[PDB]
Amino acid sequence: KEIAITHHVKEGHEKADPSQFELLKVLGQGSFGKVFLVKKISGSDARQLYAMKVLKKATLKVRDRVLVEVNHPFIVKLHYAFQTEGKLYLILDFLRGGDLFTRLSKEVMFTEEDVKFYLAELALALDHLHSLGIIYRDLKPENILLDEEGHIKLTDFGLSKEKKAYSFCGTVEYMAPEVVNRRGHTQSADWWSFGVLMFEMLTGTLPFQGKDRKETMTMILKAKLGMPQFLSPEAQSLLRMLFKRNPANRLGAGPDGVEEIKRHSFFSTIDWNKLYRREIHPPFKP
Ligand SMILES: C[C@@H]1O[C@@H](Oc2c(-c3ccc(O)c(O)c3)oc3cc(O)cc(O)c3c2=O)[C@H](O)[C@H](O)[C@H]1O
Ligand SMILES: [Mg+2]
Repeated sequence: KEIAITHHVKEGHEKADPSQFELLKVLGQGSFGKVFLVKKISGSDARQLYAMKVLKKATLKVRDRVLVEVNHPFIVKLHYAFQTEGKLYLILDFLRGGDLFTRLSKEVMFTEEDVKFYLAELALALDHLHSLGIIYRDLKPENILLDEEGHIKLTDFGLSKEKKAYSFCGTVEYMAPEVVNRRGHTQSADWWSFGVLMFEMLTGTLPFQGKDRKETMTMILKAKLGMPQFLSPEAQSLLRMLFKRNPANRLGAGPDGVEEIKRHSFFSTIDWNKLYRREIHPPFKP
């Protein structure tokens, strides 16, 4: 019922305040609502243009991550997040004409061909965040945006809808077993969530889902997955390899990380260089 934003800050982070920004424009951006276009006044990113959101009733959680940063084609970043007079200010990559991946998934039926495109961009994005020291934990469709051209933009910040408060409050359906049991986890937990995203894109349903959180948790830990037989052998194989309960056995967990996924037969048709250059067209345009 309330928005919680999670900001994964870098080591050299420079705290910001309202005074460090010049207001340029006020835009109405559909799903994004009222967006201020602002210009950074000082610091290393002086003169950079950003989107600013001002949230009336939101909580902010700031976390540490595990070179000057450059843009990645498939990520939007939260640059600054600060609270002033009961308000939360978010300074974000400007994403004009952007929209929600969830809006798309509700409107379309994804085929395996469609999903290969979206998951390939998402894999590049997720691996990049890992290289930056960000572990997602409960990567989910709410984290996935689309630019005006229809390409994936994964948010580098957490966003959820949140009795006692918790430092981490994730959506259980997307959580790996080792995350559910709070025994310790790594970037490999995110490849499980990646598999959950893939499963949901392909079937319109979640692979582990009970009546309550408690039941869903037990299913994630112990439930055998009923693999939909309409899926190709390649799709089936990828999902089985992502849904290994022991993270050590999970695809993407070895030293080569995301390469294990890029080399999987499910993605055999993807040219990863062309993809990164944004030279492959999306299945759906917003
Ligand atoms: C923090 C979010 O800001 C606004 O949406 C934006 C989002 C966003 C992200 C995840 C979601 O699940 C979602 O529903 C929206 O992301 C943005 C990213 C940017 O780089 C720039 C933006 O202006 C927004 C941007 O304006 C919306 O007002 C949304 O209600 C609010 O929760
Ligand atoms: Mg800040």
